[PDB]
Amino acid sequence: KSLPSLVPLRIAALNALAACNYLPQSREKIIAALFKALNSTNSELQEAGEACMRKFLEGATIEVDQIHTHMRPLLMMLGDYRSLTLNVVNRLTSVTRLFPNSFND
Repeated sequence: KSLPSLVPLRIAALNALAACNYLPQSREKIIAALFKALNSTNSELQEAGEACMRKFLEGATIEVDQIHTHMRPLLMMLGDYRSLTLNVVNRLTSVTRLFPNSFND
């Protein structure tokens, strides 16, 4: 209740989640949590949100299905131009910078 921002606590939690890559059974969940943070509207969380995902991928791997399912909301607002914004475009470039093969022509 006394945290000015509460962001620093969230940031470090992802890193603890990311370091848990070596456990396979956990991957099904921590992957989902990372992606939700990866899409977090908070830009500072977004920056570390994708950075932690990179650390997780070093000790694990990600397929198209999880990307497609997790990033599904991102593809929803792709119909209308005005849906994109300062951070949404940042999220788009952030997601493609890793596992780039997800997106195509």
